[PDB]
Amino acid sequence: NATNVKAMKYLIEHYFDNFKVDSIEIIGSGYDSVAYLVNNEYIFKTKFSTNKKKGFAKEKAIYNFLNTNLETNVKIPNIEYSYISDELSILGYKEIKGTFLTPEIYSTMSEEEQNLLKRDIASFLRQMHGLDYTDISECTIDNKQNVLEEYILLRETIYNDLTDIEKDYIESFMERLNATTVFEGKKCLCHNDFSCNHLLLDGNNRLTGIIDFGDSGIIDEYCDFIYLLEDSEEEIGTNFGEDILRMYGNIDIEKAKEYQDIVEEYYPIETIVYGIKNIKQEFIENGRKEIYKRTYKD
Ligand SMILES: Nc1nc2c(ncn2[C@@H]2O[C@H](COP(=O)(O)OP(=O)(O)NP(=O)(O)O)[C@@H](O)[C@H]2O)c(=O)[nH]1
Ligand SMILES: [Cl-]
Ligand SMILES: [Mg+2]
Ligand SMILES: [Mg+2]
Repeated sequence: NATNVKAMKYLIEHYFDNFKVDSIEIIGSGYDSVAYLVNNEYIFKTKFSTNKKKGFAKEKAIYNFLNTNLETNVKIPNIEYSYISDELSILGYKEIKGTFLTPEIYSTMSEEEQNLLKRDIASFLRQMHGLDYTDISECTIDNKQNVLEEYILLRETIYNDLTDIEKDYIESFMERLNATTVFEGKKCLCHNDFSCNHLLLDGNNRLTGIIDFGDSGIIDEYCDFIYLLEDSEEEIGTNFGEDILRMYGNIDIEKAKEYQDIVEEYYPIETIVYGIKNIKQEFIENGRKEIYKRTYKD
């Protein structure tokens, strides 16, 4: 813990000339990124070399586009420091203060408080999805086409060594992908990782901030409801997403649910593909095991 911090302190002070680190601690870890709280005031997100190049470039472009075009009281990161290179990227911004939404917290809220939070979310998503995205048009994401490409990569690498059960899970997913219509609707700018661990509450349990637009892009409108609709320990629950969808309006709820159910089915495959691309056997294994867990359930 002590050593990472020292290296990152050095790099921050090196790349940002007059920035002085008086304190620094790890506040979070993705699987190939790390976030630090610095001087109790700044978040610094960092990343070394990864399969997905230009990641922090797009993320930065999005923050800039949003800070310029959103009219909202909800805070999002506003980038003050950035360094972007193949081998190393860093984004720094002032920490948004607040408490992350969790299921526990939600359950202590009154019905009215829950309603106002749902309205706040719906409104934010309505405003973001409504933006003219011409100026960020480079940030397009085609999930269907991405999946097809990932399937081809599988075929070119490990597919032949998979078991029949594994192959059947994959082929049955591809058949569903080919039959669905859920990619043919409205495209817009989406947060695209819109889970409750990215949502911040103020002291009245109202939505005060949103973080981690690191996967954001122009993509299906349905994308931003995938976690709101999720039934799991980490998310609030399907009814929460449903109510938010009704407040948001003008969207086919059944298709939103189909979209979520398809993304969830893909997860073990997505995991395997991550392992292949990053030469991390442990992910390949975990994804394959998960296919068995899902196959044997019910
Ligand atoms: N309170 C607060 N916490 C933050 C803020 N920015 C980041 N964090 C904390 O740091 C964690 C990492 O932030 P995030 O942008 O989610 O990074 P990521 O998921 O790890 N990595 P990537 O986005 O590269 O996949 C968050 O889960 C959260 O705990 C902020 O502005 N305010
Ligand atoms: Cl394996
Ligand atoms: Mg995150
Ligand atoms: Mg992220």
